[PDB]
Amino acid sequence: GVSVITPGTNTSNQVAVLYQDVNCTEVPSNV
Amino acid sequence: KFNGLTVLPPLLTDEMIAQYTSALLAGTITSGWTFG
Ligand SMILES: *[C@@H]1O[C@H](CO)[C@@H](O)[C@H](O)[C@H]1NC(C)=O
Ligand SMILES: *[C@@H]1O[C@H](CO)[C@@H](O)[C@H](O)[C@H]1NC(C)=O
Repeated sequence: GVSVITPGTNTSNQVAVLYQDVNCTEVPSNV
Repeated sequence: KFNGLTVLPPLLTDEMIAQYTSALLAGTITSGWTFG
């Protein structure tokens, strides 16, 4: 699954993304 | 691991829960029922 972490659009429009139990070397800054 | 089936981890680790029980246990050995 892919999850999106947001502080709320009434605070900011930045976003972070969690790729669930995926090794972070095969996803396709801060990794 | 499988086909469309996954297992999500719990939010509190086992280390955190053992920390919680040692705080309860040190509160009761030392203050009785006053800390609750
Ligand atoms: C939501 O927006 C309103 C007005 O734009 C503001 O008063 C309120 O503090 C905002 N809420 C948060 C959690 O920032
Ligand atoms: C992801 O793959 C690399 C390459 O084998 C490995 O070193 C790494 O440990 C893997 N990720 C995890 C969380 O083990």
